[PDB]
Amino acid sequence: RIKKISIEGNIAAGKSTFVNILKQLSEDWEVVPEPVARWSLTMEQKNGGNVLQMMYEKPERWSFTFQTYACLSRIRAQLASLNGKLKDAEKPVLFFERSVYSDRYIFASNLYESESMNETEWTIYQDWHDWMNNQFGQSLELDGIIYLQATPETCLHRIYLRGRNEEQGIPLEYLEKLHYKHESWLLHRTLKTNFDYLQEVPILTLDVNEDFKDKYESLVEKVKEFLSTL
Amino acid sequence: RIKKISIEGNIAAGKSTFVNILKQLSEDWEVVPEPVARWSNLTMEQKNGGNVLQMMYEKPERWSFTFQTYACLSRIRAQLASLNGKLKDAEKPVLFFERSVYSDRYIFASNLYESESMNETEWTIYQDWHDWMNNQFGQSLELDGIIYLQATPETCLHRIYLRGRNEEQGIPLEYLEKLHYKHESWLLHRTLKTNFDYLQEVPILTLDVNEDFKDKYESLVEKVKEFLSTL
Ligand SMILES: CCCc1sc(-c2ccc(OC)c(OCCO)c2)nc1CSc1nc(N)cc(N)n1
Ligand SMILES: CCCc1sc(-c2ccc(OC)c(OCCO)c2)nc1CSc1nc(N)cc(N)n1
Ligand SMILES: O=c1ccn([C@@H]2O[C@H](COP(=O)(O)OP(=O)(O)O)[C@@H](O)[C@H]2O)c(=O)[nH]1
Ligand SMILES: O=c1ccn([C@@H]2O[C@H](COP(=O)(O)OP(=O)(O)O)[C@@H](O)[C@H]2O)c(=O)[nH]1
Repeated sequence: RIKKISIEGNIAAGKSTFVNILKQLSEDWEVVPEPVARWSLTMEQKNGGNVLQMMYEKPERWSFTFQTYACLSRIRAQLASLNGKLKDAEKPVLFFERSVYSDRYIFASNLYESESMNETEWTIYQDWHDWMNNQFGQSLELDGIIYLQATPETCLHRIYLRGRNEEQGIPLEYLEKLHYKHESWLLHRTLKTNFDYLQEVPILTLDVNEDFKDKYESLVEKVKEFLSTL
Repeated sequence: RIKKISIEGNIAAGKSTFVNILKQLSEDWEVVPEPVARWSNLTMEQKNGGNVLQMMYEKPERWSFTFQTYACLSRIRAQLASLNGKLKDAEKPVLFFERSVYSDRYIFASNLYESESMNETEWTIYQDWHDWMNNQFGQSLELDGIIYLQATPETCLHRIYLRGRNEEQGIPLEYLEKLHYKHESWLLHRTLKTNFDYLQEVPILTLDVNEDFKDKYESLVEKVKEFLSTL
């Protein structure tokens, strides 16, 4: 009964920003932030922190392990949020900061294509993904995708603005690549997924090139109309 | 009503041989071969497993964690499948698992980590994942008992020569030796800590299988039926 909406977009595009905004605006709207974001006390933070640093230094060694733990943490986190909150809500919405589909068809895919995962790992991961989402992940099924579309330069600049030590070393080239896989999934609908229902999930796309922190009403007005057509 | 019983033992201790003898005594009795045994010679799984298997042999410190997660997923999937697929009609169903998810973690994944083939982060992520999932199933795969085929590492070493697999012909004696202690500790001395609540009180049948039993197995089988009636 809770409506499940993935916010999707490139690194430093503004999702944490958009989703922080939205949640304040109705007691029937809650967010599930992205595990990876929290990694940059708990054993998951601890595990998260190490594997992310590991990943930065040697991605062709750590990428399969990193993608495995990121997806798992997300599945877990979305469940915690779902089976917990919003049970007394009139019009409940959970906004996910990315989805298990980003995990795979953006990030993991890019790492296969860029040779930081070899073929065995990628098909091991794909097998792990196809089946972890079917055993325990079926209640996570999205009612909508919201795509926060923004330039690779926007993001580099926005990376700088946030000032995460490790991210400043991230270059335009990767952002371009990551920028490139989103468009193919969310705009053209070029992507065959192993999850057919995604063929029918309605998408909304939102231009976040312009700063929106003092000026998001048109942005939130667009979401509001989306939600009532789902 | 399905009873789930795990058959545990070192490399070449006699698990499959025994299980194949057990499957034939009872229309009521079924078996789940362990998948790394099947890769230990094909589907998409069998493709990945042969590949990941050979890579583990080539360089364990790089592939342990990858091998471990995939072996256990592949085990859990075939074991969920039997419970849903096998033995539907039978009046007293018993499913014999060739090894278990506890042997994945507390014998093999633990030992690779002790042998420094997985780091703390590889180990703690493995364990986290092993729980989340093996708490998700709430009693479905949980064991009713266990049968430990007991051999000396020395018997085990011979048996690999008989079995004849090229790619297994260098497993050294000391490798078989650490796994022995892990079995011995876990299932005979019962000194191994595990995080699984019911498993401290899981009944355990120890059979010495050092003597060739291919053509002389009746007495073993009597302990199994004997053991099975207590459940
Ligand atoms: C946001 C920090 C996560 C990182 S770190 C990283 C990285 C760092 C350094 C790299 O080069 C040395 C690198 O190159 C990839 C090599 O092909 C990737 N990529 C990533 C993106 S992969 C990813 N997968 C997810 N599933 C989720 C998520 N947020 N990110
Ligand atoms: C017998 C084929 C499976 C293999 S291969 C292997 C191995 C191979 C080469 C190695 O280095 C040369 C190796 O070194 C570990 C040294 O401490 C282990 N260990 C194993 C046992 S780990 C295992 N984990 C499971 N979960 C299941 C299972 N049957 N085996
Ligand atoms: O319209 C915007 C959206 C975001 N930001 C800034 O861009 C950086 C990255 O934003 P966010 O943390 O939302 O990135 P994401 O969650 O997409 O990785 C942050 O320091 C924000 O303060 C901004 O200046 N204008
Ligand atoms: O009583 C026995 C038991 C086993 N074996 C042989 O020893 C090898 C090891 O058996 P198996 O593969 O069943 O052991 P597992 O690894 O399954 O425990 C095989 O070639 C068996 O044919 C034997 O000669 N006599």
